[PDB]
Amino acid sequence: PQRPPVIWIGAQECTGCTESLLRATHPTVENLVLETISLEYHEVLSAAFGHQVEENKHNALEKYKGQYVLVVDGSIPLKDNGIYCMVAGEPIVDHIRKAAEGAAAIIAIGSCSAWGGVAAAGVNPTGAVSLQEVLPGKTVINIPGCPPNPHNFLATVAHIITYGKPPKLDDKNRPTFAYGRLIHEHCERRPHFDAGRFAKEFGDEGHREGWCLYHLGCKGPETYGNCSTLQFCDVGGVWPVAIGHPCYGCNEEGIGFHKGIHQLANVE
Amino acid sequence: PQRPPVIWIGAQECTGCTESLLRATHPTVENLVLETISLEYHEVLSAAFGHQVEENKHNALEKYKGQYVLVVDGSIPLKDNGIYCMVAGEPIVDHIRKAAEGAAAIIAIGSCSAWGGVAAAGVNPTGAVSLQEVLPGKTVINIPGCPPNPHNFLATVAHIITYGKPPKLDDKNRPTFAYGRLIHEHCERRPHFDAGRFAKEFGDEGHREGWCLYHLGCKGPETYGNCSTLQFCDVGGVWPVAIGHPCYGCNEEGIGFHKGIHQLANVE
Amino acid sequence: SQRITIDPVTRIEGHLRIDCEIENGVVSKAWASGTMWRGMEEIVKNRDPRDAWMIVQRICGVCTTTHALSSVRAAESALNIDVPVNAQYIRNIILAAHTTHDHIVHFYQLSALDWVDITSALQADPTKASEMLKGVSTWHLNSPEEFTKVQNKIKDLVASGQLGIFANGYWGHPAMKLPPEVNLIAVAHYLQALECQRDANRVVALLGGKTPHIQNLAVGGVANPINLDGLGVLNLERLMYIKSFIDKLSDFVEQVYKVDTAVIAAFYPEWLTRGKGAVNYLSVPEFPTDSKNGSFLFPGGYIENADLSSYRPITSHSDEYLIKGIQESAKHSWYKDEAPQAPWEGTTIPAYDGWSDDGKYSWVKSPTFYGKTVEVGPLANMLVKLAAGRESTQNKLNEIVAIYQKLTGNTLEVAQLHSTLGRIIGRTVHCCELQDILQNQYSALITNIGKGDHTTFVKPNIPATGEFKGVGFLEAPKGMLSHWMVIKDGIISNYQAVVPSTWNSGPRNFNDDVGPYEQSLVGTPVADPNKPLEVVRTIHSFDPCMACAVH
Amino acid sequence: SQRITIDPVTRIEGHLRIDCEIENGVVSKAWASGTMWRGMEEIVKNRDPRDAWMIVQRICGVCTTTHALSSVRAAESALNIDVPVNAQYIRNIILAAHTTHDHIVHFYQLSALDWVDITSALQADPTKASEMLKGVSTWHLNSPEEFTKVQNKIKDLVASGQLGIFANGYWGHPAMKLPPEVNLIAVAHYLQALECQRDANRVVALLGGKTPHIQNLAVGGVANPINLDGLGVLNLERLMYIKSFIDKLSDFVEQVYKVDTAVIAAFYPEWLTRGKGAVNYLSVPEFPTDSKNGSFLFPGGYIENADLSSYRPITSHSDEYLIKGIQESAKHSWYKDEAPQAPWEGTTIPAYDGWSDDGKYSWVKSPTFYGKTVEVGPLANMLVKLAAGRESTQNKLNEIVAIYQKLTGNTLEVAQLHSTLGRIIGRTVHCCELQDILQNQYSALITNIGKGDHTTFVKPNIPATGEFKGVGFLEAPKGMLSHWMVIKDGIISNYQAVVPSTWNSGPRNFNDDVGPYEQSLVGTPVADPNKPLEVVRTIHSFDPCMACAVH
Ligand code: SF4
Ligand code: SF4
Ligand code: SF4
Ligand code: SF4
Ligand code: FCO
Ligand code: FCO
Ligand code: F3S
Ligand code: F3S
Ligand SMILES: [Cl-]
Ligand SMILES: [Mg+2]
Ligand SMILES: [Mg+2]
Ligand SMILES: [Mg+2]
Ligand SMILES: [Mg+2]
Ligand code: NI
Repeated sequence: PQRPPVIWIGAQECTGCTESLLRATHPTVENLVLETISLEYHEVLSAAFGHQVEENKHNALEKYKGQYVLVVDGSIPLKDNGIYCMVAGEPIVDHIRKAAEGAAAIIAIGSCSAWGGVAAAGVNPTGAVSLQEVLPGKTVINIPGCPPNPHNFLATVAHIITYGKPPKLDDKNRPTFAYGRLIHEHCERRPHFDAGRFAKEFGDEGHREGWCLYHLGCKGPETYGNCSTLQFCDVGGVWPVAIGHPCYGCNEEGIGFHKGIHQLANVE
Repeated sequence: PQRPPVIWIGAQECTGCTESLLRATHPTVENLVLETISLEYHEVLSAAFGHQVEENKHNALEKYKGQYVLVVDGSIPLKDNGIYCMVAGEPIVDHIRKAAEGAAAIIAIGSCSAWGGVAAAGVNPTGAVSLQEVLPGKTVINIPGCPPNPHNFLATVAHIITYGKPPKLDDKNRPTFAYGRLIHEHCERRPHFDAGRFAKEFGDEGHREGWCLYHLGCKGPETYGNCSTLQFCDVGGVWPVAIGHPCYGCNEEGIGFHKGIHQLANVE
Repeated sequence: SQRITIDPVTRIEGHLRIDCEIENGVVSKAWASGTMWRGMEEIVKNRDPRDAWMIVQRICGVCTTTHALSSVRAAESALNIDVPVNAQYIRNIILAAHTTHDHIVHFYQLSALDWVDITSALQADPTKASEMLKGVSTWHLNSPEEFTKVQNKIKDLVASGQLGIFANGYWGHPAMKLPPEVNLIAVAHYLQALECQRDANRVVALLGGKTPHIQNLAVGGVANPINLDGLGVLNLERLMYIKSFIDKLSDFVEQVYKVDTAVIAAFYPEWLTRGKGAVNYLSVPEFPTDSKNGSFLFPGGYIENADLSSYRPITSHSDEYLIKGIQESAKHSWYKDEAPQAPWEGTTIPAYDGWSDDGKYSWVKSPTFYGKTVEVGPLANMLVKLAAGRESTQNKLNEIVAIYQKLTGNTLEVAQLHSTLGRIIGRTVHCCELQDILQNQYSALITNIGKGDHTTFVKPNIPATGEFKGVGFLEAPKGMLSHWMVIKDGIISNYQAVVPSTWNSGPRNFNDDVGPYEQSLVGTPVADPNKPLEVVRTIHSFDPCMACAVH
Repeated sequence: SQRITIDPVTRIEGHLRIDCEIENGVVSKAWASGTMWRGMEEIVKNRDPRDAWMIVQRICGVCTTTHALSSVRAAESALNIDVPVNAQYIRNIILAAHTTHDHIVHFYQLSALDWVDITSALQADPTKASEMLKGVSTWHLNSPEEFTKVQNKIKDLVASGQLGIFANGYWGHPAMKLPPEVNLIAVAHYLQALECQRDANRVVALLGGKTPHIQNLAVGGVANPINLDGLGVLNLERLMYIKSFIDKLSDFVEQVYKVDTAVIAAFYPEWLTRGKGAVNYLSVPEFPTDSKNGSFLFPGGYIENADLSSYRPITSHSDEYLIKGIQESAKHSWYKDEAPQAPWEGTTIPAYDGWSDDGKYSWVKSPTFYGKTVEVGPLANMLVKLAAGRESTQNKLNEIVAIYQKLTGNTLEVAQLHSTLGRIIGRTVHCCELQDILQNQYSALITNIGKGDHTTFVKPNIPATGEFKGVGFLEAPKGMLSHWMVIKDGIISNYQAVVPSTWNSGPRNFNDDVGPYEQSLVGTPVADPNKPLEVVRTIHSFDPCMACAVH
């Protein structure tokens, strides 16, 4: 029984967005690639290398034209004619634009591909941009986070397969089930915020009672996400704030990698 | 009735040893100078100045020859022929040797006169020495501390007046009632030391329960004194360790002004 | 004779090109090239020292945790902060559990398909496959029934005609030497490895707040709030949960990964005689356990000209001999400043001019230690522990050699460890010894909290004037890592990462001396220059990470 | 011309020589000389920054606390440490209580016998003396019976023939203007002052651990452990004891010291017309109350050419304009390097060559502010508060002027404050306003502890490399104090104290300009050149501290 094809291309990626799949449980990465999809291209896991894997890519783009989901992690560097990422002697922006032509759906997994992320921060040495900026006439589904919970991606792909269309998206093309609400508008430490019960330093008495991390720099008030509800790793209770560290805003353009850890958020 | 005469000379003093008298209660400084003694020379309180106060000194040295207690605070600087302390155009060491000639008893009040103290520390810029070092033929009673509890001095003077001899002294000529025991051998935090209950930093849980200050650098194990029993200021409960800070060893030559605050003491 | 390019090299982290001249069917000369740069050292410049770790952790998501930990250690070095011991235990558990995940995934998901022919596993007899492991392993999932289920998953994938990432692989290549049964065993273990690595990352997550990219560090310690009696913080229930995952790792590591390492050596014994990358090796000590950033559980050192007997121990991350030897050159790299640079004085000025065989051909810099090329990573790490007479490392290597001996009738000497397979063996030994690190540091944490020490963080002060230099060393899964921070007027004025894949993958250096990857390939037999499996076998042994190498 | 020397000047701290040229009974030129040096700046060098405060506190035991607090502020400045607000409250209570004792003792024990003739008190009618204070003071210890007891203590001391420290005083000097009754009032108040100053030091002791020389500070905050529920620490019972002594200070300060200040001015009104030492005045703000070493309860500033209307406010101890203006010269001092030195670059190289009128004649250095001579201390402090429009200061001055006006029928204008009596008035105003500082900061501490803040100490880190600079400012009883610390490779490489009596007592400067003591004496009438009481009156008004001036 045939599985829906997926082409995965890394640009200026750190591989964290692929590594998120190795923590997934529904599906596990082995069930993803054996049962859920046909992963037609992914350089991290591919048996083939070099000329053989460039054959696989060209064969897949032709065989599955109009049918595959294209996934990109990393930012795409446009400075100096694309040379800050060169694969098989050609700029990765050209590989991505070629793959985009035949895509049924296109997903930017992680903050780097969704909005430029850390690679486009500060002075932006390589002129790194988002996948949507490289594909202006295409609808890019953005799954931000550094990396996102892998199921923010997997349940988006499942919605496409099972129901034949993307999940509902916000005005930044982010799936609403994962990004529809501010973290601070669904955070279990909001009672402590409301009461003025704040950690002032790691290890202080408030910190050691699980009080609100706003005055440590928590960016929950200005970051859309599901980190407080879905959390991470499916063990229960695991997200940065629950472990004792403020949200850094890694989901949200202009917050993560721009504002200092301890810089205070604006509150709506 | 006539009162016993006292001549007080300050050498390289900070005046803290005189100022200790303004905290005393038995006697208060007003009862000391009106009832207990005749303070014949003391430049901090003297109505007379200049040539008039030098007349007073000479008249008192003559009138009370063989009768007065000589008291010195501050170290005596020998470097460069005495010029680091000049009073009325003469080195203070000459004033002190002249006054020592007619003294009935001689007292070094404070660590500076007792053993050189802070003024003789480090590189010792002025070649500061103790009162005993400048008067090798005399028995100098040492009342160390920076400054000592004033009653360590006042009860020494009272013993001379009331019983006609000095109090019993140790082998450093310190009165046993005040210096006969290590602070650590009469310290109310010894149970905590014994149990391994230690403050590690100011403001930590152990510190805020009044535990032993050894690991903050307490020098009680190597300092003779009465700071834990007589304490200071006669209000009750007031000495450095009770307030939350280690003993620095200010009584003890080679400890105070030599070892760092947080340097650990040797324990017998 | 001819020139080939392998681009992309797959089953690595990031973007690598390998070029080789082949003469008389053997590689005569090679070029290693990192083909992607981000400028992470420039991105972090001018920021508050406390912010760097969250940014530079994103150098790499495979070796997540490592750049975060090296960054806080660099700031702590510059600022003269002693990390609380509970924060060391937590950092250590994270690094040990992460490294366990990292090595397992390297051996199975990244490397196994260089040595394993999945098509050949379809010909296996599952009962004969199971019979081959009697008295070789005590693992509980080597039954014929397990192997038949795995063989049926291979059968179903092939039947679908959608091989995807298994497509157009090196099936039937003459360098594929495993019997059908051993191929099937390896695929069963590949799938079982995914469960073990998942458990290892659950340890990481419970202390880090997630993984990839932990979020529990600080310059001055950790953000975990220790309170056995606290709701919503790191209490005894949470610690018990961590322990439940630590306990799940050992059996797979000891009874599957360790045994497979011996079995691959037994079937590929010529790979003990090729893939030497260097004659000099470096590792730093790791897992500090005292209140002053020292008392390491694992030792470090420097080996010169493969002489273990005269190696130089390294017992401190403040060792001036280590610090002063490290430089990087960009003569054959796409940066402007070419003379060797000490990293506190490093620049990273891009100067791309395209590929030239004798000019610039990589985004990777060329590191040296007092002017010499050095291999880092598990082979270095293992050889330094053997030089130190570490009994645990001796004993663990001997267990792998005893399985090799049982299967082949032959033994393994230290000379054979300077090789593609020795490198793989050093990685497996590391993974095995890390399970004792985890038990040790869990126990140390429980004991210390029981003595009444809940401290985790020392708030830093950063002088607003003055120039302060710090270096953070870490023994990462791929080898010695260092982050070099200069603070001036309260902000980062220079930041330089010298990463273990930089040492190994870096191009020809200022003296045109050849780095470990390029050296290791000389003499590689290549049966089919269009399908150069043998080259990729040696390169994978180094566990390349090119996001790490280039940053 | 006649030449006199006053050596020693008594009823000061330390060793002072004053020389005067007198022309026709008027001082035409003066020399101030500090005759003792210890080298406390050199003694503290080459130590851990954390150790400095315990050593440099011993610069002076009269102004105990001040150098300790300036030293920790200097280290905190260098290291960029924000002091916990509870540590500020405690530091503030200590400094305000200490300064209360300091001012009371200066007015009574050190200064009153310049203005008061004890032998004249023997002729007083105690009932008339008491009646003179009806509707002038509400003090409860002004009865004829109190005054008779005091008169009898004087009678008994005189009858003994052992006058001791009252011997050879200036009894019957023509500059002694008080009637017998007011002399007797003043002696009664001199004895009553000793009880009030003892209560002020009980405040200091309960937080400092003793006085003289407190022992509760730290670089990073204080060593007091706040725990309302703790045995043996700073609990509510201890705080209540502190408050019991704070509450005992006000009545004497307001109903005795403040009143006697007005009364001395009323009897000596020509001393509103002499003793001007300077036309420029400096004070720093004091009593920080926020979490970032600011939000001072008392304001600071810089007045030039006596123009209050155009003064420059100073609201921060990091004020770059204040920091950059301060220099010291040793042209006329016994040190080697003579050009003006910024204190971070200061030297203190002794070069004693004896007394020269036109050469070197003092161990005190010559401070300037952007090249100008400046008076510091309570006259500066009061004038800056009036220029700031501080209503509390204007109101308190007005209460002294109302008593003066009741006795004389005359008001006081600000021009009359640039004088020996204006300097004494500024000191009294300070002492009165400090009682509200104490109530405010005790209340702040109780409130803050009640909110659950028990924090007192931020542990410093001191980089082991780099060179960095800090300065700690403090408004001391004698005026603006600054300690200047340079740290290099983790130890003190330079330490310079610029102390308020250094500003006022320093000798002629690099431009041979005359500093405040020397300038203040020009014009002083001297009725009897063998007994120059009028010179000592003006010098005492500055509250000389020569251990402070010279260190
Ligand atoms: S989004 Fe984060 S985890 Fe994903 S590629 Fe970018 S840096 Fe790596
Ligand atoms: S500031 Fe952060 S910790 Fe506090 S309630 Fe908002 S999201 Fe939660
Ligand atoms: S012993 Fe201490 S208090 Fe006494 S003169 Fe010396 S420094 Fe001052
Ligand atoms: S070390 Fe100090 S605090 Fe502890 S018992 Fe001894 S004297 Fe007391
Ligand atoms: N391990 C790992 Fe990554 C590389 N190379 C780092 O550091
Ligand atoms: N006040 C005081 Fe002492 C002086 N002068 C200091 O500082
Ligand atoms: S830093 Fe990122 S992972 Fe969630 S908690 Fe904040 S958006
Ligand atoms: S520092 Fe001195 S005052 Fe007593 S407590 Fe120690 S001997
Ligand atoms: Cl706990
Ligand atoms: Mg702290
Ligand atoms: Mg680098
Ligand atoms: Mg500051
Ligand atoms: Mg000075
Ligand atoms: Ni003083």
